[PDB]
Amino acid sequence: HKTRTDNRYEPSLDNLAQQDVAAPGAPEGVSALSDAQYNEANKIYFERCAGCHGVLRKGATGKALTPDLTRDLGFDYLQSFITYGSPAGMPNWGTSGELSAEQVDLMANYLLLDPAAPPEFGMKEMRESWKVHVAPEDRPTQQENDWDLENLFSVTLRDAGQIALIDGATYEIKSVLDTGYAVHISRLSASGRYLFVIGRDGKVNMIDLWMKEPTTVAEIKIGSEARSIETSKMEGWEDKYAIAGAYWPPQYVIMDGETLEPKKIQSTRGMTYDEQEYHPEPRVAAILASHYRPEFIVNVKETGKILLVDYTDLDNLKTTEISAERFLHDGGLDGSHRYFITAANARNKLVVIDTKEGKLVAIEDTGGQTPHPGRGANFVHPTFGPVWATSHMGDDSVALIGTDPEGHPDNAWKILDSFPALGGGSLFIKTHPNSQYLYVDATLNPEAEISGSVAVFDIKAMTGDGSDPEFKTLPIAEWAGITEGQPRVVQGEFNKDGTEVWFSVWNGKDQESALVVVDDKTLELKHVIKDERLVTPTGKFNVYNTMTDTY
Amino acid sequence: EPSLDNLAQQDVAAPGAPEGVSALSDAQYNEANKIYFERCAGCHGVLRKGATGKALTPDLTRDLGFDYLQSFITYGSPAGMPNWGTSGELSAEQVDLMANYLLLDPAAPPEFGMKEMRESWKVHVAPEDRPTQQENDWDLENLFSVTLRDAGQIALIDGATYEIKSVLDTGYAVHISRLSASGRYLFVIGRDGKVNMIDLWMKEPTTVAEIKIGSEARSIETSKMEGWEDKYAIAGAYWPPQYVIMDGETLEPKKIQSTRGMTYDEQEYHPEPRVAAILASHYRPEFIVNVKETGKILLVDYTDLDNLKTTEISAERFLHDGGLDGSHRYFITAANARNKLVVIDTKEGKLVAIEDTGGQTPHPGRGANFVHPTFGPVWATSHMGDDSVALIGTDPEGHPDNAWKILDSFPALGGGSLFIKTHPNSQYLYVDATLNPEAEISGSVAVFDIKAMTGDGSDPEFKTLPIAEWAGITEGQPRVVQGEFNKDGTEVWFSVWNGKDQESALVVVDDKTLELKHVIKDERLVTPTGKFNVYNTMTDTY
Ligand code: DHE
Ligand code: DHE
Ligand code: HEC
Ligand code: HEC
Repeated sequence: HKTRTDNRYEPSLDNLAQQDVAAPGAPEGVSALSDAQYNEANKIYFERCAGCHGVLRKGATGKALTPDLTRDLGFDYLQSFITYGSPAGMPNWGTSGELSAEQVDLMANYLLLDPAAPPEFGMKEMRESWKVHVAPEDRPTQQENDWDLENLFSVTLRDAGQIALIDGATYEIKSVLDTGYAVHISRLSASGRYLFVIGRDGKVNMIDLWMKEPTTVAEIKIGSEARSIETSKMEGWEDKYAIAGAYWPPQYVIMDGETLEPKKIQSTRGMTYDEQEYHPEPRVAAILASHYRPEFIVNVKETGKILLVDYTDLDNLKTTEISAERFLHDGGLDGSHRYFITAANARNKLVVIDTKEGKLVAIEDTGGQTPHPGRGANFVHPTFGPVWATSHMGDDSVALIGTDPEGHPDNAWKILDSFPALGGGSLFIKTHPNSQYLYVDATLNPEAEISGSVAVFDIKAMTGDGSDPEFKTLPIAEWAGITEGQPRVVQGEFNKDGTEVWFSVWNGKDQESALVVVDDKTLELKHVIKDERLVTPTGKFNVYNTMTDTY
Repeated sequence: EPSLDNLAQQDVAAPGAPEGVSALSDAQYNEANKIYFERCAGCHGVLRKGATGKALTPDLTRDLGFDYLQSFITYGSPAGMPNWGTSGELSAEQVDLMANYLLLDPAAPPEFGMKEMRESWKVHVAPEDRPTQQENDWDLENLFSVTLRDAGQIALIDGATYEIKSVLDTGYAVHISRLSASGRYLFVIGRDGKVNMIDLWMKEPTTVAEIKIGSEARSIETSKMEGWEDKYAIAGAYWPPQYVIMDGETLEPKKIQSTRGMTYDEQEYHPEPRVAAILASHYRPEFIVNVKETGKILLVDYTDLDNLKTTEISAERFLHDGGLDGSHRYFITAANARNKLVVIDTKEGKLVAIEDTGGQTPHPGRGANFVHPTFGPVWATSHMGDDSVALIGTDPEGHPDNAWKILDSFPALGGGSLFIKTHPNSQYLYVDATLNPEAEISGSVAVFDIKAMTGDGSDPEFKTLPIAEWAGITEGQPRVVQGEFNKDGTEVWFSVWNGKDQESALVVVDDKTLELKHVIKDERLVTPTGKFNVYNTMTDTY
């Protein structure tokens, strides 16, 4: 129950927490909570508890807290356990997990009551939220602005509920657009025309980059809590579909790539792969798109299943439900784009799927604590050959896995090396084919100087002799020149040419933030992006690198 | 509609009552709970989300109020809701208990996963210890496996001598018997979710393995793709909503799949999508699973249970029973409440047609395939809701215009039909009328002469066989049900189903002459229902 470096990246269901619930009746031996009391506790539960224990309390990373179990444990036991506080959430916006005496008692009582299941969100609800602002026929048939679309960066302005579209070469903010709250990620259609963003509240906006003044052409809500979205990337299926994944309800939705019409909703409720026990809250995590078959690649967290969803026929729906490892989160494709490599973070494993054959190929422990790759980093190691790398939230380690069964069979799907970077609390590792450098952030590190810096390894100097590769430390936050607070540096993203790498210098909503552009060839400061509209900059996605999965 | 009597034997704790609602004691609540599952959940759902009856969830019931609930439960209504109070079925006190129960928040019903299945899993005779060849002198292919419903037993009856070879104790009210593809293993599934596997090669055939797969179940099937003989068995449950693939030699539970999910049309989450009929493909190594409330037909590929390939086919809600056409390529199934037949191509794994039968509530069983003299290959179903028999063309290549179209519809004995039957060696089509209110009809079967069918629009005449009268049974309500042929297709058996404390029988009809051949009576023959001939079941010959 204490704040660790790798247990702050758990879902915070604060959109779902805004919903009012009814106070349930209490069985013998338990006292009922009033309307206000129950809602107050429920709000606290959804905000700072449901991530680990579930909205239904059936357990996720933390054990089940269902009434049968809690009543047997008792109030006193729960009261004393809960009085210590809960693990803090994410900086600049998460909770500290600090509850008072009034709050501690409420939570213990709440746990003894029978939880109601939050509302579902089906086709009826999605279609009511579905708005097409500019029908396809009224859109341009060619690019009508003079922007360099492929070198554009789509930047989340988290707490402002906006995104910024920034010129990759001039650093000019081309436009700031209103979207869903706290957009989690931006994704691009395969042609690079359409920009899709998903907010944590389940709101999806679709933006047409060919318009003289790009704006939202369609929107829809797919759930109450959502984090992922992806576009069809199989050759021949460019711009055909988009897919969104939600934490609640546990489901994914396949939408029309031009209009966002909801075409197919699939529940992810089901059995765990290992113990084969029903789980009523299997959250959708990362969603990728196959380059080998017309399929979406969907990580289902709590049941530990990777779904290969064939979008060629939504009525006679072909899926492959791959038993993998529980706690699947994020991942990426290898350099050849054939293998999906994903972190079952809580179990410290990397699951490898062959997207061509539709089957599990390997499961390997990284030797680190809580691997968090993002999409990861593919590069050619001088000794090992093609590798994919991940850093970790729980420790300072960077792990390399061999990704070339044909050319380097002895190294394929084995952890080939593990070495330290700046410190624990890393979120994102990054490289590019044109770069000789591997960048590693340390976003969640408790030490301000570490969290405001990035480690940079010289790939060319790597020998894989077992020693610890040296790294250069770039003082990104210092380069940005921010006086107030202790801004967190997060997520490297390259430009189209792979000559410059951008980092977010993420400060609070009413504090000063920036984007820092690094010249990859020299590792020197190229440019500092500051603007009054640049509020809480987090994720940044280069159009070309996102549409092509170049990482 | 289903009766979840097994789920009702569980004692649940009395839940809390929110403000404005009166609480029930543990005893009162438990009494109401048992009644709910035993008599109410079939139509209303275990979770009270509604199926054939309206939803009875607390948000809806509280708006209606106690008085409304009490009145509705007492006098019922014309639209399918029994008059529990005025009929005397439930005492006045029990009616009030149910009204109060409906206003309360029901605890979630127990799940039944791998741990629970493995705990119930018993292997009496390991495969290594079983015979390597048939060790009895029985003609196994001509053997009939007959449910003795209320006795929780089955009777293995010789197809030629009509001798009850053995009476075996199994799960309560076995719903169906199924045979492995080799004809060696006999699988039965009780309503309670209990599966028994019997080795017919033993000197004295008995259960070699058993397992429980849920709380309420109705379906079981074996792997029938060439090369996959005896490899797997699959069972389907009403509760929990799931299907389980088991090892075909030991019953080891290998893969459990939840059927909870979205309805095909309105795409809304449904928390209780019951598994109905389960068939086995002859074109691909797949099981064919009907999921009732969501209207999905699942094609589940058993070649790899870890990287599980399925095809979820959007069909029509209320899928129940069905069968393969004569070629064994197309699966034709009734979406009964919507009066539709859904046709799936098992080779291509896609929906091919959805057609209304023109009748009310088609109930085919596995149906009846035959070559109609003018229409070509057809598949027939009778109906529960009316006296009609419908024919659908099943030959897209050879009779294209007729394929997947209702080609003829004509009357049989009356409404309340459950099973229609024929055999390739027979020229007759037999149709029961089991649920008809008229005893004369309920104890008789209609027989149509396929050779005389001209498909000219006129209604084909039928002969009426007085099955119950032939059995010499008039006491109680002897309800004649389900024709089943012997291996050669020269005789047809019907069950004369009477109450457990009444006299029942099996009636064997000579298919050539349409005359009484033999009456099977025995004190052990309690409530005989389903009968399955080993050869006809293993080969899907119907
Ligand atoms: C499932 C998921 C993905 C994969 C998306 C995909 O495949 O399309 C993802 C990716 C991401 C990516 C993708 C980077 C990439 O290069 O692919 C980024 C930048 C990101 C920035 C943040 N994430 Fe993320 N993130 C969650 C979930 C996820 N984050 C959480 O449940 C969580 C932990 C808290 C929450 O309630 O949302 C969380 C907190 C954060 C942040 O506090 C971050 C740093 C900032 C923010 O804007 O909210 N997450
Ligand atoms: C899902 C299902 C199947 C398909 C099995 C398969 O594919 O393996 C089926 C088949 C059947 C079959 C298969 C016949 C065949 O030739 O395939 C028979 C004989 C049968 C005898 C009865 N069924 Fe059945 N039956 C139900 C369900 C089902 N019955 C019910 O939900 C229902 C309506 C009520 C109930 O609570 O069980 C019900 C009442 C009955 C009877 O009252 C019957 C007549 C007698 C009995 O023993 O309970 N059902
Ligand atoms: C993720 C970091 C957590 C958050 C946020 C909260 N809890 Fe938790 N809890 C977590 C763990 C890892 C564990 C230990 C057991 C395990 O799963 O390994 C727990 C345990 C509890 C308990 C103890 C119950 C028991 O059976 O001993 C309680 C009562 C509990 N958690 C309640 C709770 C509440 C009320 C929270 C909101 C503030 C909360 N937890 C947050 C992980 C995490
Ligand atoms: C299937 C034959 C049923 C069984 C067994 C029971 N009920 Fe029923 N119920 C059924 C239907 C088809 C309907 C719809 C209303 C109509 O006009 O027929 C109902 C309705 C109810 C209601 C009223 C709900 C409303 O009006 O919105 C109640 C309170 C109800 N049913 C309760 C109930 C109970 C307690 C039962 C067990 C004794 C029971 N029903 C059995 C169908 C069937």
